[PDB]
Amino acid sequence: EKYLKSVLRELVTYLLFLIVLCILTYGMMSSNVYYYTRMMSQLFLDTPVSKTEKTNFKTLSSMEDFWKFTEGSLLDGLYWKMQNRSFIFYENLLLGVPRIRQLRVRNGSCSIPQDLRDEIKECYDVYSVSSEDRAPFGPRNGTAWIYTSEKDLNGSSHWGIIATYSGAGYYLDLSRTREETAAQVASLKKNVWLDRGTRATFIDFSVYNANINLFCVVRLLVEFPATGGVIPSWQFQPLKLIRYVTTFDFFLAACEIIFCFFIFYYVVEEILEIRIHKLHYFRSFWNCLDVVIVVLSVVAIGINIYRTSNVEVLLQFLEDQNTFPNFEHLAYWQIQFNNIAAVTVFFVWIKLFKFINFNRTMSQLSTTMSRCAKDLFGFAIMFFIIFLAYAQLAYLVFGTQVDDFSTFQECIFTQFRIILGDINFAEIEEANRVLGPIYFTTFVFFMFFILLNMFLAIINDTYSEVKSDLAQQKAEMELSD
Amino acid sequence: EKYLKSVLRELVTYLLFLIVLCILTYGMMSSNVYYYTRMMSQLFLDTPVSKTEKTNFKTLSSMEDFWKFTEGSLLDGLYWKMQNRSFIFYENLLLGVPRIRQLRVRNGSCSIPQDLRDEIKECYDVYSVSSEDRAPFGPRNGTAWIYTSEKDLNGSSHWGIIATYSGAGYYLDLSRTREETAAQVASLKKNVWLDRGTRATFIDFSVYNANINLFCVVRLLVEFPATGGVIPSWQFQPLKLIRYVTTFDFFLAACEIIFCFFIFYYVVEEILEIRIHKLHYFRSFWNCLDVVIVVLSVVAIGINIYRTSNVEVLLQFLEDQNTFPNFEHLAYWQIQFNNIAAVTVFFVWIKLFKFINFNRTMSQLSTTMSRCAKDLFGFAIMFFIIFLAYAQLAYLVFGTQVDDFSTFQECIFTQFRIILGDINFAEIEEANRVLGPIYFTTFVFFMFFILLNMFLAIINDTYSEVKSDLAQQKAEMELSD
Amino acid sequence: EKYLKSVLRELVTYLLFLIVLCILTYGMMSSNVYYYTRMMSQLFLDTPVSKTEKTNFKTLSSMEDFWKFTEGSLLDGLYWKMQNRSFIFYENLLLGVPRIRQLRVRNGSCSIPQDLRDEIKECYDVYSVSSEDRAPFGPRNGTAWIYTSEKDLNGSSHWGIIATYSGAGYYLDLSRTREETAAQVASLKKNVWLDRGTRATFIDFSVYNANINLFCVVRLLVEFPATGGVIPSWQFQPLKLIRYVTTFDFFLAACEIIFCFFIFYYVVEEILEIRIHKLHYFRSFWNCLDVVIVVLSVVAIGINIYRTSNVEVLLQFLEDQNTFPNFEHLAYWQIQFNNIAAVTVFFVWIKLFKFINFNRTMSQLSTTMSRCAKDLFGFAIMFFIIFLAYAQLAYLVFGTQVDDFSTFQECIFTQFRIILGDINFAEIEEANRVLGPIYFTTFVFFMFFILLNMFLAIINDTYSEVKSDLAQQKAEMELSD
Amino acid sequence: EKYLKSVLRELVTYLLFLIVLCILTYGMMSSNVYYYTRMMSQLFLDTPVSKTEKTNFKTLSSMEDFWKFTEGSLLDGLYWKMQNRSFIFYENLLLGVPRIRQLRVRNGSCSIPQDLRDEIKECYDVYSVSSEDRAPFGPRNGTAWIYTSEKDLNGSSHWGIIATYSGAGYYLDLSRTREETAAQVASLKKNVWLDRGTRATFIDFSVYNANINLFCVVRLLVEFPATGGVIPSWQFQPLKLIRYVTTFDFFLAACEIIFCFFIFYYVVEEILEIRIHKLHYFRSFWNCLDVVIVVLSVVAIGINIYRTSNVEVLLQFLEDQNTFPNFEHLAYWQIQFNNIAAVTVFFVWIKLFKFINFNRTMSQLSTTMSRCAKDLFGFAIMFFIIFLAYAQLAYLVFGTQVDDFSTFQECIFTQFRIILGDINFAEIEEANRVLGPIYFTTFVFFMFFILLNMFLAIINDTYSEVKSDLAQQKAEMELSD
Ligand SMILES: *[C@@H]1O[C@H](CO)[C@@H](O)[C@H](O)[C@H]1NC(C)=O
Ligand SMILES: *[C@@H]1O[C@H](CO)[C@@H](O)[C@H](O)[C@H]1NC(C)=O
Ligand SMILES: *[C@@H]1O[C@H](CO)[C@@H](O)[C@H](O)[C@H]1NC(C)=O
Ligand SMILES: *[C@@H]1O[C@H](CO)[C@@H](O)[C@H](O)[C@H]1NC(C)=O
Ligand SMILES: *[C@@H]1O[C@H](CO)[C@@H](O)[C@H](O)[C@H]1NC(C)=O
Ligand SMILES: *[C@@H]1O[C@H](CO)[C@@H](O)[C@H](O)[C@H]1NC(C)=O
Ligand SMILES: *[C@@H]1O[C@H](CO)[C@@H](O)[C@H](O)[C@H]1NC(C)=O
Ligand SMILES: *[C@@H]1O[C@H](CO)[C@@H](O)[C@H](O)[C@H]1NC(C)=O
Ligand SMILES: [Ca+2]
Repeated sequence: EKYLKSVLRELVTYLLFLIVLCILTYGMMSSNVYYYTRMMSQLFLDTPVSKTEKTNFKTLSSMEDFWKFTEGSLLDGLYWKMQNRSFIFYENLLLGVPRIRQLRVRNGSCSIPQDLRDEIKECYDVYSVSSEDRAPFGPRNGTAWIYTSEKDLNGSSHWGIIATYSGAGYYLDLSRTREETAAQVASLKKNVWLDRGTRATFIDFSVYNANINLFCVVRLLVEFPATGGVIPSWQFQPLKLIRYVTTFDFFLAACEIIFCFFIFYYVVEEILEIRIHKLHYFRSFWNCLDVVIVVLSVVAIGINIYRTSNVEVLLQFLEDQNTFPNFEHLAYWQIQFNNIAAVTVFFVWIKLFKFINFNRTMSQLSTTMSRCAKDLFGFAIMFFIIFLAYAQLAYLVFGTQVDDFSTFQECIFTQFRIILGDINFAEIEEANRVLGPIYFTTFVFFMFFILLNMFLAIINDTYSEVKSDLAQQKAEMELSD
Repeated sequence: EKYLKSVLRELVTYLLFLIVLCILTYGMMSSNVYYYTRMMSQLFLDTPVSKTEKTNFKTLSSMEDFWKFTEGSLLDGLYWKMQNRSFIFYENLLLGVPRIRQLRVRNGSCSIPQDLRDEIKECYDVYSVSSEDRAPFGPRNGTAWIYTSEKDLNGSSHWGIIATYSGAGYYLDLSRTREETAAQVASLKKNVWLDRGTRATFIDFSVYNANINLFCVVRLLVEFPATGGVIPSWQFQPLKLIRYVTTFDFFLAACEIIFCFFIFYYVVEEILEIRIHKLHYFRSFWNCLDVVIVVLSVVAIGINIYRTSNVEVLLQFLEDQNTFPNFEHLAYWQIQFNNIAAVTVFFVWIKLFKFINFNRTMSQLSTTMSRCAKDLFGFAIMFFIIFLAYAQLAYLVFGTQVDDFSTFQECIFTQFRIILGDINFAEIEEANRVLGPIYFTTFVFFMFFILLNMFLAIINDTYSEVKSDLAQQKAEMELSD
Repeated sequence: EKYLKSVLRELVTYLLFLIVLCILTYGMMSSNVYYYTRMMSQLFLDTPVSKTEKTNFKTLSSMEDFWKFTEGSLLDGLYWKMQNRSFIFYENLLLGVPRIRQLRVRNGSCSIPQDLRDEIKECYDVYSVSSEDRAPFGPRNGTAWIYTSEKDLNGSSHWGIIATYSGAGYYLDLSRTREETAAQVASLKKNVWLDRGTRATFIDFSVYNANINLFCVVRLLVEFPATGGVIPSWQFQPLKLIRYVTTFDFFLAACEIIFCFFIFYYVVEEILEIRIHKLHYFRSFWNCLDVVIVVLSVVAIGINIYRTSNVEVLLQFLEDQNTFPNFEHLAYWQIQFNNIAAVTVFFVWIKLFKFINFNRTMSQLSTTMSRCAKDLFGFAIMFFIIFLAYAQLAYLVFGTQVDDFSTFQECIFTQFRIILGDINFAEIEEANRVLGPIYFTTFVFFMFFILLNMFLAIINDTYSEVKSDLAQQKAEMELSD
Repeated sequence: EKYLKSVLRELVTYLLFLIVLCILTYGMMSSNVYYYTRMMSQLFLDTPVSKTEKTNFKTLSSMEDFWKFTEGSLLDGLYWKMQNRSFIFYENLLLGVPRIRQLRVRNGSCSIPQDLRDEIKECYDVYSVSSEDRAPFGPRNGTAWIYTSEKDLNGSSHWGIIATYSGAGYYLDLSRTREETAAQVASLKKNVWLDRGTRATFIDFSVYNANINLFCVVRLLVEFPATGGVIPSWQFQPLKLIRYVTTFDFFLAACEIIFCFFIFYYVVEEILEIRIHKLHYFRSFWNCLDVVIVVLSVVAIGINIYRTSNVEVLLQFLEDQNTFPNFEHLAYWQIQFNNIAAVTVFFVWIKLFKFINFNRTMSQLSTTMSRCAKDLFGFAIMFFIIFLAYAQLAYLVFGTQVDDFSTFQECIFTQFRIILGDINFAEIEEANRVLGPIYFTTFVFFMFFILLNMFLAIINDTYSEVKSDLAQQKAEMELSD
């Protein structure tokens, strides 16, 4: 009668905590941010490069296509001549200027083998910090032709497709009108700004939508591999820097204050329960889950105080509309805060299973799932050993031919897709006509037919044992009377 | 011997009821209505906008594409010059005129934040009834430039993609020939009829096929979001307003009279069974299903009497062939009647399980499925809590990047597709390269490998218990003799 | 010791029967007939209609596209001017001429409703034999403008997409060169040969490949619905009429004689076993399967004697190379013989399970699968009632919008694909935004989560009962000694 | 206490063996070889053939498209004019010249049937060694018009799509510049080099990337079937011939020496264990797996010594840069070595299950999987008989229409895809509208609903029996005390 009142107290606390958190994650995701990013993407990615071409930005193939993109579709997308400054789609203001930036490697950064020194003169290693070019090159008479260090253009290390590109390099800020920017890009193409030593080219800009009040930090990364070619990549990230403007935003700030108070409450409660039991605490499952929730929530509050709410670059940009707004770090911490927020909300919803042990069937199901975690963990070890064995088989066979097996983690995720049934078997069968079939049939027969059913066998036998033990307990208590 | 005759009586009633209902749902769905809507769709949606373009109506991107559509493909589709008035595909008569209609919002309907009042002048809020513009604008000298209320153009609230658009706005009826309509559309484009304040544009028309006798109420909705862009949408809805023309339609009207008599019979029978048992009635499953069937059938008869069979607008249109036929409400109640009819037919076919308890194995299967509904309901609660937890995780992570996770219900239905195996993992892995993988692998491992098999464990143990209890009952009755 | 010798006798008979049959079905399917049909298909279907168009034959939309096809891509495909008569791909001889044929309906074959008699003048019913036009029309001065009955052009009823088109109609044989055929097709287009009354247009021709010795009977059917539009369809069917040419074909004819002797043997054996047991014969499973095999094999021998080996039209064609070879019936009986042959081979391979009851585990598995057929049949009845209930729900909801739910059998097969995981959920969710989701989630939850696992529960309990009964039998026989 | 030290000894040996092997298979697969092959593929395959065409190399249709490819896209891809010799993508050196090669068949190599000898003059059999043309033809004044035997151009038998093409034929080495090569190809097209007798055309070349130090042996095979048409095929194979250049490659050679020492150790250990037990050795499972690993590793060491490390053709090429480097055999043994390496790594990871029998639950799972292999083998026999029966049904029905059922093994792998849920049901349903549906529904109902669940039933009953036998053993040992 007192434990039920305790569960009532920590339930009427927790449901208010969950309502506050699902209000915050209704205020974060504004209702149609998706259409903003898909209109920006279908403007800059999906449009054809020129009238005489059919390549997108998504399917670039060589470096001349990249010059046609920077001269053509990018300048038709950035500079909408208003029916001054350009409003993209006649709504989205282009903040300041876009910035193009290059990352180079040194000549002779690798090593040509001995018998081929007569033919091939120059080599260029795969991109690294040790291989990076610091020398000025070309006409040397501008910022685009002189190296600039990472701590002098306020950048950060971007994690691209095939490397981790640093924030330094050879930046050139563009201009406010289409004619000045086209003249600067033609001056870069004429003096050869992208040669054999280029390994990455960033195009950074930032737009602002005043209708729904969202920034958008576009980053278009083109990676030139050492193998020759072009790997395009993009990143559209909707910031929200100016909070206080609407009544609902004051409501969200009040819910932020209330959320900080709730996390203070739960941290103090878990410390008071850890002051009693020294280590009779992590031996349960719900106290460890409360540890995970309060650690992720303290990290979320630390990100939202120390990093995201630090709009020095916004007010510093709003003193002159002719520079480049450094919205890189705000977008990076917005991504980190979205990941921490989503994982915190997921474990808060998982925490609800302390409070639906109300019925007898719910107790049977919870006891069943708690008595099979040991044996499912052991079979998860065996299953993942055989699964990573097939993943390394597939990476050694198909790692040079198939997109779905290009890196090792992509081999793992391709095998989860093959288990579910999302196959592109045509490229596997034309990549290797012998082990393609043998890999595929043995992976279907020894996972989806045999090893998949073993998790299910463990769950069957555990559930039958739990139901029979409870029924036999009650039958013994009835035949003892 | 009397209960078997009672089951025989309520079986020879019910099978005639099912034959009447499957005759009605053979007369409703005429055999090839689908090709009529796909030829109308491949005329108006899938055709390229002009000769120099490759955009459809399905893939519009900006507002100039919409003007090229209204000037180009729409007028090549509506006005087939007959080898007067235009027969679409030389079969389908274009009833009257098409109507284009605009929904606007007021200038300054939102609020520009403080530090950006110097740069950005005007804002336009997301569409609502409070934000809607009522002021006349432009040249103000026609119906296209003056607001018209919802109750004065006989419209209704359309439920579009991103809002619930009202029926009011700035309508312009077009004309009978291609030249007059092209002149009116050029007069709209020249005087700027779609500006920054437009939030929706409807294009409504209605065709009639006299060969198979079906109307078709085309509604082409273009939504201009507050973010800038174009979301196209369409709705093709085959009415059938003139019933009595063929012998089979007199047969269908006779089956409608017979169906109303059967529903009178079943309602009186359920009231006579509810007059005996006051509440020893909903404690079963088949009486509650009869309640659901007679409620849905009374609602279907009410829709077919009070709403769908109300062709005042048809006979009112047939006094002058130069106006716009308001076929909005007939199409809306035809959609409602199709949903009620389909759900009524589904629960009538589910009702058949009163009458296939004839064999002993059928009794074993029915007792098995009736003894596991409690435990499958409890595990459905636990499964749906973990499932909605993953859906909110996916909505917070991918809700700004991926089409399949744009809204919350689309996150739920995308997760059902991931469980079945209909994945587009490329866009998930390029949206977020860390939690894309972690979300996907933990959702596969903790649903398709573990929580999916628990429903199956419940069904295994319940079926084994039921078969063993019946076999042990008969063995005890054999060893008692 | 005598039953084992009997099984040895009927095993060394049967394995020779299976080797003969898998030699016949290695001789029937020649090793690369597929590339012959895909080169004919990618010549006539996948090529663009003209240089200024992008439509295939597969994606025709209107009647002017069909005239551009008959004037353009068909005459560039049929008449390869040899580097006389035309060798398609410089290998495949075009036998004789192609024949184009039209099927019409009468004016006023339906009924215009009362209030619309002032506007719409003429109607044309959906195609049937009662609706068919017999009147001569147009200039009336040729075979293309005069009706010809089915028994006077040797045709047969084609089973198209939306009707069952008869063999009669308005045929026009084309000519041997491209210029004469283009002149005849231009004379058809100028005098308007396809008007509002056309319901089907066949294009029949036949090519012969002398390298691998195969005929190919191309039939291109364009169906013009009553709704207006074009439904294209095709049929490529590789005959083989001249048998005796290679040594392997004499070997195949010897295997045909040996197969007729084996079927004589099995029919006499089953009659001798039915003369003993009057009805203690169909009470087993393998005697009924032998009945199915000998009935299908007698039907296969009857088709191969009375119908397929009847090359009167081939030798009758080889007296003049300027007519049309009636290869319709030979292609139809070749399709029927391929279906009978494939089903006979499937049940012959199923018959092999009389002879792998050799081990004790094989006896356990066979007894298990024979003791669960009754209960799986009962649950197959319940499962198919709920499955057809969902299929009729989906046909009433989506039967006017979605290709995958166009007809009722396509609804059934689309639901099997949804169970496996081959979904196009985008068109379902844009067809109906309320019952699309509700139908999809309830079909996943009440099939793939609940009713799918019940077959598995039946198989689990039956296998556990069979293994425990055999183990308990041997334990009782060991504890009785 | 001594067996645990023995397991410790053969575990600290084996984990070092696994670390050495996963270092070798990190050095083999360089981190981004995939982007090198996809840039070569998107240069030579995915580019359009000319400016006025839309065909790739992947979708060739006839022989004039192949001449437009050899004159157009191939010469725009091979000969990048450097901003001498051509650097492809300004990085990849084109080694020497490309070689085009033709395989022909004789006139009259087949047999025209009797009644058609008047019409068709010449036939050409399907390609074989007996059918191959050895006669000189055309102008006869060069290497392109005179037969050259397989042992005089150092080729080997290529295993193409529809045949096994020999290494001989009519080769023509091209030249170093685009003008000379275009002149030679125009001289081949003008004098008709590809006629009716051509059955295959190889285009072989080899590029070298000095940045990441990889060769790439491009082979473009176009197969002209006897049916007329073009089947394109390609093969991109990244060699690595010059080993010693980097510090990591010296580390890899040291790991190769260490791997040869480990395989010497394991072979001597297995021979010492086979000298004790004569045949009490293959009766276990881990000794047979060690046999498989040491046989595959001795074969891998034999391939890497006797075949792959035999760079006579490289140093022989580096004496003159104007010939053709025979990199055929090095690419073939690199493919064989990748397959042997991947399968050896897979069975090494499978060998790890000797050493995770540490816990009691792991012992339960291993005993469970070892007691069900007999019954899963018996049901795998029954399942594969029914599965190959359906595969032969599908090959006889769909083997002339559908790509996914073209050959018999493709029917098997298409059925595994149908079981997982990767269906293209549209082409099956338009190939055969009766047995397409009946085959598909009976294959879903009698595999995914019934026979799939029987493996699972075997695993359920075996796991329940094993857990109950161990629990009953411990309960009997507790009730015996
Ligand atoms: C590149 O480096 C090579 C040697 O490392 C040198 O011979 C060559 O002149 C250099 N070229 C340029 C453009 O720096
Ligand atoms: C120096 O910079 C100017 C831009 O102001 C540019 O036009 C010029 O080309 C540069 N000098 C050389 C030698 O390229
Ligand atoms: C729009 O509103 C702003 C302030 O709300 C005003 O300054 C501006 O003049 C208005 N423009 C138009 C075109 O109404
Ligand atoms: C007034 O309406 C007419 C249409 O009759 C239109 O042509 C004209 O442009 C309108 N007036 C102005 C000032 O736009
Ligand atoms: C078609 O039939 C209608 C009435 O059935 C008639 O008035 C009309 O003249 C006919 N037209 C032709 C072309 O036969
Ligand atoms: C009569 O047939 C000829 C073909 O020989 C055709 O050219 C002509 O057009 C036909 N007559 C009429 C009046 O169309
Ligand atoms: C091909 O062979 C046939 C008979 O086999 C012969 O009549 C014909 O002249 C030959 N043609 C050529 C070009 O060799
Ligand atoms: C002989 O070879 C030359 C190439 O040097 C070629 O141009 C010529 O066409 C050949 N002779 C004949 C008769 O084709
Ligand atoms: Ca699946």
